[PDB]
Amino acid sequence: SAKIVKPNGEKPDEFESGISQALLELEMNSDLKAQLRELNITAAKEIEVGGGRKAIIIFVPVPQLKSFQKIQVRLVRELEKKFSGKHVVFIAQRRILPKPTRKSRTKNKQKRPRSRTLTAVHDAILEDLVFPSEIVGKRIRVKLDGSRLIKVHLDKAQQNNVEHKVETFSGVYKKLTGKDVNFEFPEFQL
Amino acid sequence: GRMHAPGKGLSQSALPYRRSVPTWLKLTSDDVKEQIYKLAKKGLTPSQIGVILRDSHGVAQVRFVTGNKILRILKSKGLAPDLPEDLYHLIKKAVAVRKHLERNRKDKDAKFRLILIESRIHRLARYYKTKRVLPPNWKYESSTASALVA
Amino acid sequence: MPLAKDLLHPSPEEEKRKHKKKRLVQSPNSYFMDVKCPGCYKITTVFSHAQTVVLCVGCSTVLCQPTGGKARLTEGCSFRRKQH
Amino acid sequence: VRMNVLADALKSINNAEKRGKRQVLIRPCSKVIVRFLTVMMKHGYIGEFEIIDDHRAGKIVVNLTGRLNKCGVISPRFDVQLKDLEKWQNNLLPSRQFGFIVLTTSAGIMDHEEARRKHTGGKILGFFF
Amino acid sequence: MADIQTERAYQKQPTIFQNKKRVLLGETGKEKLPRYYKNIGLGFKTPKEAIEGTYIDKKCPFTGNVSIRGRILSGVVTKMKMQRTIVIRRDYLHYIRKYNRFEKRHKNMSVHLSPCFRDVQIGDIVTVGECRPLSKTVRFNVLKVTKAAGTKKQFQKF
RNA sequence: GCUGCAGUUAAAAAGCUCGUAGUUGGAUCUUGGAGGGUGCGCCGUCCCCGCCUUGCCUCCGAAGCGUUUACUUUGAAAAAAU
Repeated sequence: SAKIVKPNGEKPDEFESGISQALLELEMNSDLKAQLRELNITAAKEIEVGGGRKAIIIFVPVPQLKSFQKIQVRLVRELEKKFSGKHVVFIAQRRILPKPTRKSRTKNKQKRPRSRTLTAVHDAILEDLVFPSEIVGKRIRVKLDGSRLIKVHLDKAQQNNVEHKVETFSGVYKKLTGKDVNFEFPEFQL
Repeated sequence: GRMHAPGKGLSQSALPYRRSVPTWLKLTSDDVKEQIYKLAKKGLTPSQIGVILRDSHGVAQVRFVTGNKILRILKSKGLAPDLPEDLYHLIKKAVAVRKHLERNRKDKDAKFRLILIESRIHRLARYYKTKRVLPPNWKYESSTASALVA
Repeated sequence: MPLAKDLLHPSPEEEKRKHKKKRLVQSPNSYFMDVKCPGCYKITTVFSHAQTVVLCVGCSTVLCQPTGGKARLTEGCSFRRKQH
Repeated sequence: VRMNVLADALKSINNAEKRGKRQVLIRPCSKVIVRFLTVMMKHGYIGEFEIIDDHRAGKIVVNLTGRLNKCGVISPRFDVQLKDLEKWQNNLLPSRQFGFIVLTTSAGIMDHEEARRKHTGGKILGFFF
Repeated sequence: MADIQTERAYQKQPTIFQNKKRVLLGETGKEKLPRYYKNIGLGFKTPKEAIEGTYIDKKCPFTGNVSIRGRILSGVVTKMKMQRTIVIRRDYLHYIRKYNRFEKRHKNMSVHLSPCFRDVQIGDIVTVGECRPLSKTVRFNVLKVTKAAGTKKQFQKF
């Protein structure tokens, strides 16, 4: 119920409950169970796409992700179908640590890991938002109006799973960072 | 460009972007770490392990299929040897040049070259020492160097 | 240099002619392949330029010799690239 | 080798505009290059720029109009004392009226006008007009 | 430890008296030496060694008769050749306008070092405090040993 | 000749390289409406400020208290004559 899988320091509910139930629904089965069972989730958040189909974002412990990666496509396919009208995906909760000041104080708290920096984390978010494709490259555009836009290049193959999504990834990303993201396709070295 | 000559030559790896992959790469961390350790048993250097792994068996970079550089893998198993390999091959090279110069006292080129090599060694050791790898007070000496490299 | 290129989107053809280090954003110019030799049926992955002898799984065979550059594959052999 | 990276970016720009060029690719970029490119941008001296992400140190493409006579870098990064800023802008700016000295202060990389208004000071990066 | 007392004169803290006495256990009494100490002030913790110790050192800021007043300085330990005293090197920046770059410059400062501090080893950064003339050269006394195994160039342990 | 010099031929790059001191050193770790000064005749113009992750902890003050600095900023302390 709420207790097990919606935990991570808060019980709660509603959607988390629905999705969890959906996972159980999937759980009845074969190899489409036992493999999942281990997987667990911290929380779910829902945020929309501009005309109005919402996207559902799921949070993972991070040690878990390799396994989630293991399934992903098949699971997402199920969650989109059972829960339709939403774009489902998977993001790992990452900690982020503040850069020390100085007088922040500083009781030289244990170093911290780049694998804890806000930029690194955000990069991870970008990496997580798209899936099996791969981010081929990136560029940053400085708009006349002091604005910045990040062009995130994408692979080509197998993309289709993401193609329809793109707009949500942009919106979702915004909700998290407040930065603007855009997507593109390549090229194929020759 | 270059340190002990006027050579310009740009030349390199050119390492790949793609964050992940290879994808056509199955195997596993398990697999190649075993592979690495077994090769290092045989006496192979990390450069050498990386090459042979690269060409014979699928490993584009050992880093990517395992979050660790080959040397770090070796050291963690307990395969790290006494001085870093670059320093080794330098010391060994200055040895072979030194042996050749003892044979042929008439070769001024060789004497020049020996100096160059030796300077490169002393600076490298200064760097390793600054960085704990070598005990502060480490030095390379002709006398003892011969005995050191083998 | 006539005050005309889109340094940001350069052409794939003239990007493909340039040095690996001179490429817009860098990238290599080398690849991997699967290699055959009828007697066996399984397939060894090989690196385009190779230095090492590469021998097959079992048969002391051959499977290219090295050179200045790309390994020269040996006589009666076949090879799909290839991935991403 | 390299001591600074800014000086290269700035020079590269200046030679682009001198040729009659409308774009450049600078390498390798840095937070400081971005910040400087940005101050330039706010003021009009360049168009829009783009940081391309090699898995290395970066490469920037700047699209430039042609309002730029010169963007220089001051090395070393001398300390300036609020009434050495008045002395700097006079040394290296065309008329009292325009052109900016851009420095780095505790409270941000800024053009000296913004410096005067905040009322902070620091070490001098460079300039343009 | 090493027998302190070593010299020819009986080392003692002034006006801190004894009197051992008869009856059983101890025997006399167990500590056998009353010890007097004080905190320097300025929030410098008086290290345990001072309180725990047998050593005499009049010159000690914690155990001895010296007051710390005046400049509080920090420097890097260049020498620990002399007994109970060290030499520290103080780097400072000299500003030259006439055209403007100033050039690193340094001064060495002799400073007394209480036996309470140990591992005073060259390389260690140390915080010394001004004091009454201890010796013709020495104006200062080591108040705090800043330390660090860090500076990694080796790996310190505990 | 710092600002602000010249050194192919005018006065001036050591025959060449190694090299300690000294100097000099790549990218990369925080983000995404009104208060106060002086001009112009109740109106406004133009700075400056907290805003539309930002010292932790001890448990408002106090205290703990600073990771070190340089830097720069705001104060005091700053002989009169000049």
